[PDB]
Amino acid sequence: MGSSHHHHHHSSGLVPRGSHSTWVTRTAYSSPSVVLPSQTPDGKLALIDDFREAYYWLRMNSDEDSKVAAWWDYGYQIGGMADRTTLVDNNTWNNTHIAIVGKANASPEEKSYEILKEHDVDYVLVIFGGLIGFGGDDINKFLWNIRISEGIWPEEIKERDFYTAEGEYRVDARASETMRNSLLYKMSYKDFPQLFNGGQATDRVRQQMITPLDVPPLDYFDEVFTSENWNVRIYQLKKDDAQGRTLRDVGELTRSSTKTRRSIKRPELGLRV
Repeated sequence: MGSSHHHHHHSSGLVPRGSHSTWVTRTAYSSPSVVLPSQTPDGKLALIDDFREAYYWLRMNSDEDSKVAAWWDYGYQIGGMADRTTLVDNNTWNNTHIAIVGKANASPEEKSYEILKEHDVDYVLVIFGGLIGFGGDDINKFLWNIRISEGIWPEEIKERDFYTAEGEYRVDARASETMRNSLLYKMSYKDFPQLFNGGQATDRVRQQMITPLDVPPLDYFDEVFTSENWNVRIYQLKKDDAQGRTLRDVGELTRSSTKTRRSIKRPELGLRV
């Protein structure tokens, strides 16, 4: 549960920067609805677009199901790495994998919000920032070749850091514990400084935030449950080792349906071998 609505800009200009700057120059992606069939702002999330295609390229698998390819299929739609096949042959397992996330939130349970756009950028930083639970993704195999090339001046990082939270470092608890928990995991990854949990309520909600997937919307609750932020990235490892483990192989394999056609079409059916 949360609430927010104040962020929207673009990218264009000639200025320096340095090493990787996508995290802040790519997160701008934005998505107040991320409803493929409608919403579709500046398709950013480059650092994530390449991470999705890269994994879907080495694990594509195919077979009209995209088991381990579905999880990344969400980004393969454009694969900022070196594909961007416009989900032409993946639209089947791409439109049903990206629609579920935007359907669960709008479904009869929580409510359509920006939690969908924050999850996409959160899942990437959670799978690349921990690879399972802090440590693992110390390097990437497949990904864009450009590798940084200047862009929107450092106005997003300076404007996102200008904030100093509620106050010094007290009283952050209270009703805020719940109104901050959702605004802490989404601000800690977008801004950096956050996800501290005030009083004793915010901390309790952070540990209990993980949970399996009670609600029926396993597309809106599971997206943040595995993306959320450093909070979920750390709880995912302990949760995947104890309570759960296929949470990633259950939401990706669900894209299954048929076989021999997408590309693995045996030398007779698809007539392509």
